[PDB]
Formats: sequence, C-alpha cells, structure tokens
Amino acid sequence: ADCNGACSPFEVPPCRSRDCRCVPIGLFVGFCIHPTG
Repeated sequence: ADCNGACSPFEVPPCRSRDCRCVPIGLFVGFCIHPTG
C-alpha cells in the first residue's frame, strides 16, 4: 500500500508519498490516497 488510510496535515508528508495527497474531509480526520501519475 502506498498512500492510503487516514491522512494528516499536522503530519508531513501526510502519508509518505509527495505524488499522493491527503484528503481531509472529516471535520476531524482526513484520508490518504495514491492516485495514478
């Protein structure tokens, strides 16, 4: 698994891959994802 699970802003990288992005939607949490590049 590359960029998945929960993502954090306080954290950086938010997941571990810069090509991936953190999607904070939970008013209290976000989630990591690794789209195709």
